[PDB]
Amino acid sequence: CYGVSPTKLNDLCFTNVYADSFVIRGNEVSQIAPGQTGNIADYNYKLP
Amino acid sequence: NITNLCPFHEVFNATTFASVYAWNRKRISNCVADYSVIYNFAPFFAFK
Amino acid sequence: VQSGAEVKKPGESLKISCKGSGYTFSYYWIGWVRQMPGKGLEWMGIIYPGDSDTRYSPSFQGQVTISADKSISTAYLHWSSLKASDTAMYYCARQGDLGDWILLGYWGQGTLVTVSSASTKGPSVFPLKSTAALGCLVKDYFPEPVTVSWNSGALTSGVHTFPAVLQSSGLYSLSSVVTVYICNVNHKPSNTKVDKKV
Amino acid sequence: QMQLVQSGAEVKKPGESLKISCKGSGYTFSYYWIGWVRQMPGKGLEWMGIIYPGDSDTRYSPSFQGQVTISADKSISTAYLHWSSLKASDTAMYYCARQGDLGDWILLGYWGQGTLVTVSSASTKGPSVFPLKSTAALGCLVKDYFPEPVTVSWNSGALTSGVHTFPAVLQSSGLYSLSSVVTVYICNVNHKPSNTKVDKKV
Amino acid sequence: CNGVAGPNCYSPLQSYGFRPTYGVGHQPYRVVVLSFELLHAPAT
Amino acid sequence: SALTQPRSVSGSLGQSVTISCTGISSDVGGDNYVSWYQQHPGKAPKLMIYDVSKRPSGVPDRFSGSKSGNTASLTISGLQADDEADYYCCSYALSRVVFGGGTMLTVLGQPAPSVTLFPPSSEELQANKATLVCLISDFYPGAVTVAWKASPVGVETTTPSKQSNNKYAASSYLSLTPEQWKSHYSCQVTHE
Repeated sequence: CYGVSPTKLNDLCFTNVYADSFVIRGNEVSQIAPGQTGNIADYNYKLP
Repeated sequence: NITNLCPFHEVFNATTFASVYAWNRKRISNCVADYSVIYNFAPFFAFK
Repeated sequence: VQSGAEVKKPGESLKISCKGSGYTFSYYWIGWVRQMPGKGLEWMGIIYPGDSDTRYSPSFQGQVTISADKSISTAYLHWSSLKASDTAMYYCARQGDLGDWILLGYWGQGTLVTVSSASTKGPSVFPLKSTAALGCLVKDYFPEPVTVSWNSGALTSGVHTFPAVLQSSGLYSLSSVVTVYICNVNHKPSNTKVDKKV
Repeated sequence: QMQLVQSGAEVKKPGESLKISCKGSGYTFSYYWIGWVRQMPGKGLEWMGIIYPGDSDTRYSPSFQGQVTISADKSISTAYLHWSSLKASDTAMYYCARQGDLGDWILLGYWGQGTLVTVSSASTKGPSVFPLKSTAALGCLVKDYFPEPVTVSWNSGALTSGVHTFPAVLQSSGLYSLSSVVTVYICNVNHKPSNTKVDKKV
Repeated sequence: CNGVAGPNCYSPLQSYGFRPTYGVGHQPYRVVVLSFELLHAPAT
Repeated sequence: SALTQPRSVSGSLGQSVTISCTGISSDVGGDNYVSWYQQHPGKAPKLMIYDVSKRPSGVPDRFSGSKSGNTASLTISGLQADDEADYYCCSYALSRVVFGGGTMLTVLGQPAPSVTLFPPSSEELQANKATLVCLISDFYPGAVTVAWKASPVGVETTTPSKQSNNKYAASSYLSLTPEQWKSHYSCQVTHE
């Protein structure tokens, strides 16, 4: 959890929460993260 | 201007590796280090 | 003991099997190695009894898949859209405690799959001064694996079977001798048995 | 080709907790899902749950959280169900289903042959057989039997052509009755769930 | 090259090889990205 | 890389034979990834020589191997009649199984072929056929010639036989019409 704590989460508010959903390969879990590079992080889905 | 591929398909797909007290290293030079061919082989428990 | 090889056409998805014994099918690698007539062995791939971390040969990545059965410790292979050059003697091999994981410690029996499209023409038997020996002749048959016996196998000593000779018309012909009598000929691809007496 | 078969139909009393299983073969029964469905015929069908024989993974329907559990054996490739405190509302048909290579993991690919289970406290009353211008055809009558599944055969199954079996008729007193005729002879009736075999000749 | 994948111009869509035989690393992984925006905006 | 093996060798009873094996690769972890397999003609292969630095179980001590650079050799002593089989060297250094080009072990030793003639049967004559079969067997050398006399005479023949009695056998099937057969034959066999 970037910027937020996993446990201290039920005591906060949000403007609009969007729950994305996509299935990637097992070795591609290290690429879905801010600042990361690769094929997925550059062609399919990138985080700011 | 080196264009010969690197012999990366010689250490990761080895049948039997060396012992602990007799660890062997391979000199690698004069090649193009393409680390993208390592992720498709198998994941690793430690990638520090 | 392995299952027989039935004459199939390219594109029918045939299946071969092999039975092994003397080990536990828990953590020992096992695979299949074929051998085409006139060449050496060709390793295709192996399979693990647990997580099937199958590693196929670069020349067999999308040509053959392993479908071995674990509950009965009997190996099986699956094919799809076969070709005419797929006729080979498939040998089942296992890891074994002799060498490493890739080393083959033991081997199976081997079955030569036959692929043809000659409609499986039925065979024919014809009889033949030494008396002292007798014999029978088998002609007009396209399939090669044809066996000839004497009195349903009652006589074993002094019995010899010569290899078949390829005819110009594509058929074959086999000759047999026996030391001296009914000669029995069995045709596996056509399931036809013809008896003849000299 | 892949094959699938369930267990035979049985009739148990409330509290026996039968163990109807399912036998699978012809493929690797570890990577394909398997489940069961049961519901009163007047209410349609209802999904119970599925289990993945490859590893520890079980999912049950909210209507079957604690009413029934599903288990499987990856070694012999045979599933095993288990009930607890069977009641009168459990007299339903049990059909099995598998994942199959046609759809997704939840999609039901194939089906079994069925397994009829009926809840009753009639102590499994044994059936009775009674025989019957035309001569030509013959027939026999089976009466005084509470369970519905009853098999009728002629000469232990030696006669198949011209043999017909009519559905059972439920009397007002609470007993069924069916008629079996043969085109022309011993009519053999063997109740498999109760192992009761009665022979009769016309 | 417009609609021919034969020559060097290849199709940009490739399919996965998700199979239970392949161990970890090639197995499918469901990813849920809970995008959170905590700021001075009115919270709903 | 492909392993290179001699197609056929010529040994002798009581002598030794060395089967070559080149093209063996190596990876990080060792260079002794050399194994030999013994496959009898028409039978099941059996592991004979693996890890030449050691000795397999059940294999006789008259089998051994050696390593010299990228070229290996299989030293076999005490050649017998039952030792006639196919041998293949294997290399599995890069987790890939490769085999050689095939080796046929033949032995020499002390060796009169059996010449028999059989006339066609009545069932063949009734079908307007006349097949003259001349059977040849019980000959150790691989030299044989089949011919008939009519003036010299479709006809097919097979020189090699199957490994069943450790002896070679050849046969030819001369197919002629019965009208030309009754109008006249003898089998001519040439052997060392």
